[PDB]
Amino acid sequence: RQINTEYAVSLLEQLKLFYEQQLFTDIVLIVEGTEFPCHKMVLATCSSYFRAMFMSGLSESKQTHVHLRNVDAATLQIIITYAYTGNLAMNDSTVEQLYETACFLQVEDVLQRCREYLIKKINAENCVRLLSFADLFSCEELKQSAKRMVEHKFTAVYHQDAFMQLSHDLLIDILSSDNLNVEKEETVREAAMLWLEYNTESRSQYLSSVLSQIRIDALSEVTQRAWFQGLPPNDKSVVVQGLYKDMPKFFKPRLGMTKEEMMIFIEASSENPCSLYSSVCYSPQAEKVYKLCSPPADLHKVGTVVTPDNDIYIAGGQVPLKQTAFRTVNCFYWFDAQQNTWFPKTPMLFVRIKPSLVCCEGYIYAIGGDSVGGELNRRTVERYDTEKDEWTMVSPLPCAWQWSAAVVVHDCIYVMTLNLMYCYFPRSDSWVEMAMRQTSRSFASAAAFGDKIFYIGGLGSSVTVEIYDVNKNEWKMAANIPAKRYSDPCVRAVVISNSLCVFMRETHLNERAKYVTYQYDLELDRWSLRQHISERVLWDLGRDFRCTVGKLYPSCLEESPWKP
Amino acid sequence: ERQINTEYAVSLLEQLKLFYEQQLFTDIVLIVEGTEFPCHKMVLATCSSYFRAMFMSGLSESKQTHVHLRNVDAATLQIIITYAYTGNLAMNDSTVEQLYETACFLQVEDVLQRCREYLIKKINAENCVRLLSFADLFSCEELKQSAKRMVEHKFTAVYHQDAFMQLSHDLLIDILSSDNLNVEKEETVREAAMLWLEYNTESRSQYLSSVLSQIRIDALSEVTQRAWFQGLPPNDKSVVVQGLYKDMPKFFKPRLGMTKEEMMIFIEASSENPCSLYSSVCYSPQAEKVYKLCSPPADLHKVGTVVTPDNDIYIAGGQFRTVNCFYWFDAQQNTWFPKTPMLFVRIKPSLVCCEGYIYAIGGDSVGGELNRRTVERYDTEKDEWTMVSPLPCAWQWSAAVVVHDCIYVMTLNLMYCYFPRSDSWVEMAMRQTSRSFASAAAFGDKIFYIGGLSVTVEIYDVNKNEWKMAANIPAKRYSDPCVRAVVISNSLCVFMRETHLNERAKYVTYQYDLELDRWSLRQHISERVLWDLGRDFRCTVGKLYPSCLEESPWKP
Amino acid sequence: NYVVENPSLDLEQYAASYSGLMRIERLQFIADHCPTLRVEALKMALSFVQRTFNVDMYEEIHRKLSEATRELQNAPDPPALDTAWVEATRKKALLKLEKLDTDLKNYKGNSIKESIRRGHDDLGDHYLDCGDLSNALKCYSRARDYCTSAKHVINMCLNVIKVSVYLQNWSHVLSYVSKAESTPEITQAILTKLKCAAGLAELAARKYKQAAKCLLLASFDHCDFPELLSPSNVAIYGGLCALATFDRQELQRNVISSSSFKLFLELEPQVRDIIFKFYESKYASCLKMLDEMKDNLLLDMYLAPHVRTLYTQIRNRALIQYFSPYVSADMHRMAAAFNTTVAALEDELTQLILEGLISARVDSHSKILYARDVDQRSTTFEKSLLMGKEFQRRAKAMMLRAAVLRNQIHVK
Repeated sequence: RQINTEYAVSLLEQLKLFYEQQLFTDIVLIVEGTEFPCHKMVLATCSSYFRAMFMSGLSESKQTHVHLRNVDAATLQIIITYAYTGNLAMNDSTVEQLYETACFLQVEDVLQRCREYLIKKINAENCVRLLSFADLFSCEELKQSAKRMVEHKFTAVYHQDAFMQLSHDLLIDILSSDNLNVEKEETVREAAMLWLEYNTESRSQYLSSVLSQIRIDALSEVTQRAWFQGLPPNDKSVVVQGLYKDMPKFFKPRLGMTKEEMMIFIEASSENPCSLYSSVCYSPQAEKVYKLCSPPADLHKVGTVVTPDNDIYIAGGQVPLKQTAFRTVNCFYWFDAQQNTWFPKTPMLFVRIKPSLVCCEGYIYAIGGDSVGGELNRRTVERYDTEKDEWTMVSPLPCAWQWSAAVVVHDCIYVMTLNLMYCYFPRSDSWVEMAMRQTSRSFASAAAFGDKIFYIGGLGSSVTVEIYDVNKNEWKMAANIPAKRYSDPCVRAVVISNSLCVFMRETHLNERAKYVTYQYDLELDRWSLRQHISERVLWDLGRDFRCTVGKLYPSCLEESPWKP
Repeated sequence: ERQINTEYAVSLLEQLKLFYEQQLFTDIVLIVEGTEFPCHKMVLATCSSYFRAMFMSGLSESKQTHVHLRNVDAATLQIIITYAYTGNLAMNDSTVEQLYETACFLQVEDVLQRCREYLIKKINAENCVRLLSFADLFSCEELKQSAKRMVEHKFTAVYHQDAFMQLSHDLLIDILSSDNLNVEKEETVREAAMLWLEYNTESRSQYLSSVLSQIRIDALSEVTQRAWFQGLPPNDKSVVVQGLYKDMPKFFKPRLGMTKEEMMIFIEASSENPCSLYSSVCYSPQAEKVYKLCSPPADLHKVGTVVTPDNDIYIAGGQFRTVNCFYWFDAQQNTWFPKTPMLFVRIKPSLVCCEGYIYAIGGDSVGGELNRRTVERYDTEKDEWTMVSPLPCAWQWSAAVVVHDCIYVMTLNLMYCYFPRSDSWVEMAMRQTSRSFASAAAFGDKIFYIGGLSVTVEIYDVNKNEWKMAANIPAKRYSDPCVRAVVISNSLCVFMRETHLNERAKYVTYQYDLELDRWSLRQHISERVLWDLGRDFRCTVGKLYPSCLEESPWKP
Repeated sequence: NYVVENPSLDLEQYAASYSGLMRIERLQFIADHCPTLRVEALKMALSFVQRTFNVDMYEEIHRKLSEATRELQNAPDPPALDTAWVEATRKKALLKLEKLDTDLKNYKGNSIKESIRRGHDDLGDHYLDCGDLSNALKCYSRARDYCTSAKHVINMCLNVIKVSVYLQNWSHVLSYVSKAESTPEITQAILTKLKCAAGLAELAARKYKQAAKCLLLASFDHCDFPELLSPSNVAIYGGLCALATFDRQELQRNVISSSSFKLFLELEPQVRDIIFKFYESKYASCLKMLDEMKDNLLLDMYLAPHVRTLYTQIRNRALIQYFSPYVSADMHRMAAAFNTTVAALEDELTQLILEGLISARVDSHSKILYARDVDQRSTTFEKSLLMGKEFQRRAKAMMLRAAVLRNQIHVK
């Protein structure tokens, strides 16, 4: 059964005219002295409370005047206009009271809308606040999303003031969870200690429970006499209690200490011919190849960046339009390090193909990437805000470059092309001319190690290496990588284990590709054989694959089943 | 202003409808001869622009939970309420009058506009006078004028409908005094007025003194007074005195309906301005003048023509995208009012009128049908398309005519007669010559298939069921004549144009005799008034009004 | 990979014989594969695609026609799409489509299986006219769910076949042909239509024997079948497949017994004459008329690669049948039985001997082709001796294998 939409919108707009022109008002909402002349039945179309207020037979049913309390005038007015005309102007501030009043009036649709907005809005500075809000109001889906995101960014920050004012059950659920992301198990210990010492003896009864969730490796060492110092005087029911209490609860390592420096690969050669490409990863320590989730909607021709906070982002790319068929989309995604899935984020303003994603000062910079515009400013460089979840344009690059790479050194953006280089100064939003290379090479990658830029390879590629020093502002040659002759090595500049290594795949004539990595000696200017990748674990990846530095959990990921 | 309705306006509509149908939150209920209608106050005034005073004016109505609204039908008010709640009108063809009455009892511009458009589009054959009186009762000026013209034409056509008797005095005066009467004689309106006046008593005799003076004085000195002598109430003296005064004065002038000159409607002529491709013109056999007509779509071409016995012009199909649209030519407004489109997009359809029904035979329906040989007819009364028995054999560039209330279609060599009463095709005689790209004319009880590829004259008789030759049209050699056979002035004649090499086209019509088998020279169309027409032009016979149409300017 | 140059194609008749999306596809193929005539073909294609409210393929054809017109403006040294078409067509199509959708979904609230199936079939037809293949497939599937009668099943099968022909999902076409044939107890001739659909689907799937057998059963009483394939092309397809696959006796039996391919060859006298010359050993005229039919049907919707393979098979079979009645045939006379030269015929004969099924020897001295008739005994004794030598050799090998196992011999 379909519905006519023309008279539908005519209905809705004439209803709007009646809301603005006060005519059919038998019931009025009296809120803090503010008159709200409205209907009982549009309030029906919105809310599921007034059915108790009107269709009941109570004193309020007959009362043509109702004194609605514990509500806000602005929230009530916006809910009323949401019922009457259909414009839910949701900002970034009044969503809290909007959800409060939606739960008050039990309005399902606006509840879902604001829940979706809060799911989109979850970030660092409001993670604990939103988790407390979802604990106050039962919002289980938002509660779980909070719990996860809060766990991550709280283990990251653990310094927000809203953490001190939290319920005991929420803290027990957070600390006892196996999803915490911490390099050590001592930071959660001191976080719990400072939470307990934040208040008076009201935390004493919760101390017998918070320690029951932490491992016993810290329940006999230091931070036991510190509580004794803070113990209430002459209390002999706690010191002796804790003396003989830490026998049970099965000491076990957490999951956050399972991050290893791994080489994340994208757009690898798909094992099954049914799919175009796939994503894999190499383990320099485990010597295995763990599989990764496919790019969102098989997003090909994308770029990767990993922030110092160890977060993976994807920008740009093209999707095959619904034989050659591909359309470029400016969608943006974020990778979940535990759930093994790509969470969508705020898309860009312009579509990109192979964009150079660089992180600096918490901002994600996408330089170039074959924009759709092609106007006089054919660079379309734009940064991303990780706290406001929005994109802001930056100073354009003076010269248009193609197939370029960019790195970050000394809090500055260093984008490199065939022969030119320009440094971006984020504090003043300007570009300054840099040193000029003496060799014309392209289709290469660079890795930022310390205060130097290492442009490895260029044109297949070659073994040419030009080292640039930021403090010296000069390009100098060091050596050439010793590789087998009559081959086409695929060089990949990368930084791992506080050293400059290379991921070079070489292919001989009438032979399969061979994987081997080398360690470049910074002081000796020589590439040393660090490890040889056996072909029994790693298969062919292709040519348009990218590599990046990052840490991943082997427990959450699964080993890729594939024959050697 | 931002008024986004993506996936929300429908959702809020659904909330409205769901919480109405559950009898939720109710505060007002309409009592309609005992029927209760609990509904929104706001929806009540959103539809009805009257309710906005029924629950805002500071009268006792505002503080009243139960309001007893009368003089409204329960079904009409319920359909109005559900049309307010879901947006679907779903108006039928029977309850339009009461629905419009109830909508006017609210005086808005939504449902009222919808029903006005529906009523304007639904004046098919009979309800014209009824809805004209309806619009006289409820002010519907646009529909009032449309019904005025339509009632003029159709009442002049039938002038025996019973609904015409019950009409107001002012409406009757407006109808009869207008110069838009589609009557070829001045006595039919006189007898219509006589039968209208003799229908009732003294109350109508009061209106007699005002309606008798609206007719031309030629009919007021006639036997009318002799009939009034036996029909006048006794002891009436001043009535005769005032009747005698209506002979000399009041501007006796000729009417407009007597100008039904039998003319020829042509389509796809050689346009004068190069910006236009084709044009529709007309020719006057008696006035020897060339008139023009407005193109119905103004951009679409390759249309087919048909003329009903009531002298009506219809256009269907055409392309270059093919559109199944339908149009009808106005005999006075010189415009084209569209009608119900066909279900299939035809290329050059052949429309045939029989038993008051329009039959479209062939003309590239879809071409990709399971049975390519199909036909489809039209209903001039119900205004709908009804599928009928399909064609026997697939034919192209065919012609179809109607003889003795039977459908006859002609192709290269085969002919089939369609029996409308049983909806079946029956085998007919086979032609000895295979000729196509030609048309046929239905003159009397004989079919005259002229031309084909030439000058082939093959006469067929329904009563005899045989094909025979008569003669060859006298035409100059080294030429390709374009034959056009049509009935003129109850006499079979032809309209042919000859074209040679490095020579100009000449237009000439000849008078053909049945027993002489010769095309006598009737009239030669001079090039000083008519210019070149083209190759894909069509010819048909019909009556037109010189005043409504305009002469086509062209240098001799 | 394709596209050749050839004049004398009759655009008007080939366009008028087909109708529907099939006509659009065939006109597009003719325009794309036949240069020096792409102009008029594209003009007619755009004229007909504008009919029945097409959207995307209309854009593609308009762009192609604009490119062709621009090309015409430079050689003897682009039309407007009338974007108002977009507005009017989109408005009308949306209005009627939403009205039909409302009607169908209201009928879904009334719960009638036959009504739902008919409404979904109408929606599929409307989507096909609009240029929506997947939408039409979904509508016809929701119709296939609500079937009630055998005629409903037949209509569902026909609709699915028609859609999957455009989608080139010929597997669905074959499955639905099998469903419509085997189920209902295998004047109204529906089996003829089903056999025509099966034959065309098989030919599109590079099948020649079964396709020919299916086409042979098609009766000419079907006449009108323009949504899928014209009768003239059906006759051409059947004749070519029969010539390529059916040998002489099979050819004669099938053509004569069918009694509908007699009429089909009457429509296409060239194929009839070619088959008759094939039977009567007139392969020179047969193959020259075959080359004529080549240049004539090299730009056909679903023929070109298939017909190239068919012609290769036809010439091979012609050579095989020609040499068969001879034990010592002069290669001069065999070359004179065609327009080919002596060297080309010799190369073709050598290739046939290498492949087989000609069993011949080429006496290139006098250029005489001698058939090979070897005595069975001489071959039998030779291969029997080879078998015995192989048996002894395998006897040694197995005898050797017992040594390493009885004495436990292996790599440590």
